[PDB]
Amino acid sequence: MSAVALPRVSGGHDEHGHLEEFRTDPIGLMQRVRDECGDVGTFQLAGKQVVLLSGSHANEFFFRAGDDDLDQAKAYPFMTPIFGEGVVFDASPERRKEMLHNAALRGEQMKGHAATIEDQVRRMIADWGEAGEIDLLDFFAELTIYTSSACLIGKKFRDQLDGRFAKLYHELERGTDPLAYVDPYLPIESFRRRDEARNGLVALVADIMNGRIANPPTDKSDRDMLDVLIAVKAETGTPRFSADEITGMFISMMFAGHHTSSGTASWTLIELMRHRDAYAAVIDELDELYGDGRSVSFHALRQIPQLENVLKETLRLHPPLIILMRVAKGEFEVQGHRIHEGDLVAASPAISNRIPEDFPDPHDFVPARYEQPRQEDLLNRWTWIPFGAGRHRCVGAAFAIMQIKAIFSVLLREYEFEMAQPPESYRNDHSKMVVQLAQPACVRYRRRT
Ligand code: HEM
Ligand SMILES: c1ccc(-c2cnc[nH]2)cc1
Repeated sequence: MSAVALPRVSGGHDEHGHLEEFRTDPIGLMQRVRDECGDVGTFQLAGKQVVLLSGSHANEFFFRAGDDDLDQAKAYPFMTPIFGEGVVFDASPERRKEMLHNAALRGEQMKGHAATIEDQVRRMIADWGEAGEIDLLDFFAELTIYTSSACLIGKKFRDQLDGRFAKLYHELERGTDPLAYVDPYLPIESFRRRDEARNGLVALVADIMNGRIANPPTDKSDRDMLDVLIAVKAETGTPRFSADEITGMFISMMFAGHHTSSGTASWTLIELMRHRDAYAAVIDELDELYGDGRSVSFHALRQIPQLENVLKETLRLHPPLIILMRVAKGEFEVQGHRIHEGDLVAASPAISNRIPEDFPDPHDFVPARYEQPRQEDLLNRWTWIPFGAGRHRCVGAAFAIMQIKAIFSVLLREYEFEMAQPPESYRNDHSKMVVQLAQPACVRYRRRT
């Protein structure tokens, strides 16, 4: 005969099975898989079967699985066109990923990054005046382009960037419609805007490169990563790297941290405004903490409990990545259910972070869950997964947390924020593999004191 069918969730009778629903309501769909199927259930994503695992036992299998068992490498095909075919530092598949963020993520670099991040925020709110309104996506998306580029590539580089880079990068991120699992190069409008956006980014970098070659003045110093790549010559004296190759690398370096930090910063603010009591606790803590006269570069690397717990709760309720993917490289049994090589295996932070048994009143904002006595994040090692877990746990976790600390250490002490629309109107756009805060997301601010 053949192989036993795995539990399959209801619906999925559209052109690409469950793909359409995954686009309009991925969380509702993934939740229905768990409700109907249990810890192991499936849904059809175009021609691919997704084995969605949930619960502590199945998640453990998922996160502890080695690269040889559940391959993460080709589990996110929507990234292929974004990163590009460009090749700067040719090395192993694991090497390439390391080179992207390892250097800048060094602990010894953290202090500097916090100072850089503080500078980026003050610069971003420099023209805010006494009072006004902003849109969280516009503000945070752009801000994080500045923090990401300045920290990962260099300050000199960020100083040559402006809103254009952010607008284009945003289009890049929107070029991740689920249809990417069919083919990331399909004749889709979003995919075309993606390719065009990328081309626009390459052009912005080419302009910078040209500008630097013509006029490189300064104290003959401050030379950043772009300067080094520009100066690299091939054996004949010709520049070795094109603007595309360089841009492709820069894009790759700041991608992971951009959509995540932008959305997480937005939701942190949203949850603080939604819960004035937590907001007030954070302010008191911030004013009291910085009362020692130490800098953000000092405090952002150290304990700021109230804010951190708000952040953790914000991440539990609004995990930037609502689904994690792998490609099975063999057969494995998980609770009597068999996974076959070629199967897309997934885990969902969106779903797992709200399992009723692991997180009392999973739908409520309770930063106290992470307080010393409770520590629900640490106790549920396989289900509190905003940063994933196991072998592929987010290597940028420390940086991201420090960044949030740094950003709000400035924002919450300079301005007071209030929602300019109904608290329930703030929502995410889950139509793309890369979750983005949906607009409008209007917020009012006013100088404190
Ligand atoms: C609070 C914001 C962030 C969240 C919620 C987050 C979340 C995650 C999650 C859930 C994973 C696991 C993916 C998988 O299992 O396939 C992951 C992986 C990863 N993240 Fe993040 N991340 C954040 C920020 C960052 C930043 C800022 C960087 C770069 C400095 C980064 C770099 C990475 C890398 C390189 C991996 C792959 C690790 C590996 O496969 O070994 N992340 N992240
Ligand atoms: C595809 C897979 C993972 C990521 C990511 C990791 N950390 C933040 N985003 C972004 C795209």
